[PDB]
Amino acid sequence: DIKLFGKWSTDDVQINDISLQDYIAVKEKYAKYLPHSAGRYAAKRFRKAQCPIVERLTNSMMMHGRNNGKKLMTVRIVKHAFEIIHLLTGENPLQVLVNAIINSGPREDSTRIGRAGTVRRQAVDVSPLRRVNQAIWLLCTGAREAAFRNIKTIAECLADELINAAKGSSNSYAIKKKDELERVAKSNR
Amino acid sequence: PIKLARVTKVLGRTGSQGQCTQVRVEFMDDTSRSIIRNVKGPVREGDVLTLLESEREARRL
Amino acid sequence: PVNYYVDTAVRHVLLRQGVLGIKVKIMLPWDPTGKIGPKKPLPDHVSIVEPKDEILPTTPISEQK
Amino acid sequence: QSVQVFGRKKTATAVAHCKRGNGLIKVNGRPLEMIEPRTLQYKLLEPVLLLGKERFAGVDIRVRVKGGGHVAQIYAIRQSISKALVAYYQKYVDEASKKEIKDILIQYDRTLLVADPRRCESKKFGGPGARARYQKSYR
Amino acid sequence: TEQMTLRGTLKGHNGWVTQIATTPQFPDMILSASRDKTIIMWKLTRDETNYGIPQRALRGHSHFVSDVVISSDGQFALSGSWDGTLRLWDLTTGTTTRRFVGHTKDVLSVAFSSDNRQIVSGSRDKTIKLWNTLGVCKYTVQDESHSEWVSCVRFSPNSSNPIIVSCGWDKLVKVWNLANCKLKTNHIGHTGYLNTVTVSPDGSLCASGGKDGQAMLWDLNEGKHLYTLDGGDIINALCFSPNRYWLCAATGPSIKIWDLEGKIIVDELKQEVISTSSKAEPPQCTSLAWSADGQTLFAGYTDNLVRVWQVTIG
Amino acid sequence: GRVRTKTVKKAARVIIEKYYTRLGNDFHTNKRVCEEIAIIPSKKLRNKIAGYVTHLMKRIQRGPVRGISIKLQEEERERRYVPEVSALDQEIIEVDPDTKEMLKLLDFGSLSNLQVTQPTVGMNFKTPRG
RNA sequence: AACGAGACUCUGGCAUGCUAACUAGUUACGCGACCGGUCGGCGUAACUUCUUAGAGGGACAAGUGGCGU
Repeated sequence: DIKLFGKWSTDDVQINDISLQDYIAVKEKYAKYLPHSAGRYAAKRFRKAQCPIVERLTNSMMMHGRNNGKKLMTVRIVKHAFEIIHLLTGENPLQVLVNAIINSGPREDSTRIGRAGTVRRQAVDVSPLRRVNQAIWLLCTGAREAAFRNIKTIAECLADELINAAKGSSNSYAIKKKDELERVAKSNR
Repeated sequence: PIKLARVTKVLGRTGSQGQCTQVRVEFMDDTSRSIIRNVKGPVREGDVLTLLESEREARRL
Repeated sequence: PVNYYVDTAVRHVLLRQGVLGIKVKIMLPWDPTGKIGPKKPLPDHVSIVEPKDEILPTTPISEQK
Repeated sequence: QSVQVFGRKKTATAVAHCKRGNGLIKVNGRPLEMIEPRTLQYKLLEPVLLLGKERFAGVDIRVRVKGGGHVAQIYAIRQSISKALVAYYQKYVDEASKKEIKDILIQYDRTLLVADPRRCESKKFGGPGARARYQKSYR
Repeated sequence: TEQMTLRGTLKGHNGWVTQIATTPQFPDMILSASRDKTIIMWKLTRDETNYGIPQRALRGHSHFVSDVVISSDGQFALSGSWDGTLRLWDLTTGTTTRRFVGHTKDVLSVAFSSDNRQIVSGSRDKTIKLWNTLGVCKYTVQDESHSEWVSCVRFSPNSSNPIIVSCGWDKLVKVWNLANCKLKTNHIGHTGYLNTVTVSPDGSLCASGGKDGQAMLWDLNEGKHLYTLDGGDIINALCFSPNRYWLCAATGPSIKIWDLEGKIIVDELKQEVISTSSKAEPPQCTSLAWSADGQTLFAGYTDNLVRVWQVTIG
Repeated sequence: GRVRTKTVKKAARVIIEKYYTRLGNDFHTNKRVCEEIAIIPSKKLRNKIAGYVTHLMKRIQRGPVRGISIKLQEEERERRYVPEVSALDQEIIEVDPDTKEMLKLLDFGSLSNLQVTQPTVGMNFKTPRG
């Protein structure tokens, strides 16, 4: 039925976790023709889980100062990344995106106890919505400082840090910094 | 031994800067083992977590 | 309501050794206009009329006129 | 046979006149594929890609837009067409098909039929905008 | 020996229904005012999934549609609303024709005569207004009409002298004469404010229901209290049955259908299906309409829904 | 929050205590009766009062409300009850032996409706202190 | 009881209900131009949806379910 960018099917994808079951977007009714729908989801608590996750990626992709309002420059980045994913892995670019979200979010964190400047942490659980938010804040971050000055264009570098993050490879920036947050999560336990 | 878990009821909110929510945690293997685990993030009733360790009780910070 | 229920006046008096300044305010009354005070009431003053005792009925009176 | 309704985002108001016809939908004297931001072409085509050309077969709409920006003009147009077909199918066709259109329109996106009321805040002295303040020094 | 079954529900509104109008001209088209600024013209498909469909909503008002009375032919309707205007429609168009200006407060009830040339309107303005069909103020009753609001005014569908009646919130049932506008009979027998008065289809028997819940019966042409029916809570509507000769008393949660002469209840019309809402109050019966055949009773509640009835002939 | 100040609640309570018959459970009807009885300025105060009147008339039907008059609040309950026989019209009145000695000094030992029960035989009526 | 708070005043959001509009227009009719279509192109005509600004509605924790001496 509804195709993202008119060319990606939305029903053949399959989530794997149940911890991120409802806090990951589109399966059957969040199928939007475009990422930018311009809804108001920051109005009350627990409403950014019910916006499309491609829109979550584009919203977290305009997160530099010189690009802090440009969204029609951002939908032509997911449109210029999902085709690169569909040519590199040969299947739906939405499924690999969900697999990159699931493997990149930390599942165990530590909070600072003590005064200002010094730390003595203690390990705590991670909420599932914060696991979703921490994933896009890492996956979106990885496609900026990589593609800063290394000539290559930024639109395919988002695919470079999404496809290598779906498999759980250690060359992707997100699961690296996830496991750097996990080694310090093992340090207290 | 990666264990998966439920959420019954958040108790309060603790930590130094109030960030840590205290939630009463059920297991998804249908046992009545009601562990208390501190969680960092927005959590409501009916959530499902992935506990790496599943033996430490919650304590104040 | 401070715009039409009060009226302020500032006058400087000149004495021997300096200036005194006086400030006078008056909170005007009601009377929908009697050419004194505003017509508008104070906007939190609720006034409730007293009910008049209607004659209680005992029998169904079918009174033609 | 005439139905005339408007749609609104922030400052853009797009009124839309709907009469019966063949299916000529031309906003501002231009067909929908020719609006220069083509990146929201699917946002523009979300009515016809949800209701089908058979509902748009006996219609004739020329949407009249002004005000706003670009994105606010696009979001004002798609509300106007969707609000025009509802009033058309209410005034001339029975209530049932109007209900079938309206229910799937609000099930897709409520913005398509009722407007977004949020509009710009005033600037306050002491800062560059509405809430942000000028940086204050100490010592 | 005859029951009242839930054949269907007329679910199309958002606000509380206030009045349903029926006609002998059409046993299929049903008009029902409501509290969502919209009168919906129904079309009774009588299907097993639904007894009726919405056909043409009369979206024209700007406040609560307080009352709807229709003409002899099934093309015209007179409607009162809380904005102070009267919207005179034309049912095949879905488009108003007139608008009657001159009521400064909430128009509570209207009524339409048989000859379609006399229009009476009772409002919170404490004024009784006689209207020509064009829009002329024929008569404003400033003849000491009522000291409070007038809840319901009604014409008399009689072969005798056409008379009007005006119950008020000052517990007075006043009778006035058409084209004379003189008070004919006062009825001081009510504790609590009056709500509805309606006339038996012979044009000689009037029932008056108030806040006490006690429907008081009155004559028109001679004017005397005949019987004293009792009910439960506040009466919201009163009708008659032209075929079965019954008193259609509308209490709050249930319709107490009463006999005019035997004063025996046929059926008690109270239906509860949920147990979660046991801490709340059940919806109150405001709209009551008796069709021309009398087989179908159209009752409407405050759950934005109208419950139709069928008489199990046994 | 939405906490009604004492202007709203005071005017609502005195309208309740003066006009309990005109009021009901619908908000919009009570909105109209307060604006003709009372002289209320700008519309947001008329709406806040009439909501408290609706919320207050909801609560009087369930029992007592401490803020309004007792005489009225009790009287409405009575108006909104006669048992056929009195609760003091019993046939068997169970009395103690010591009660019948008092009636014997009251020269009322000749009553027929009495039934002298035996009292309990354990002298235990205090709480086990500690 | 009173001041302060609140109320109040201005502003933002809704009205195909009302009031109107050659210094605002829509729709229609002819005319003109170029391929039944495009006109911020010309003049009459119904009327206020758009556009202006007045009057008035509208929302009150009102309805429902929990938690509440």
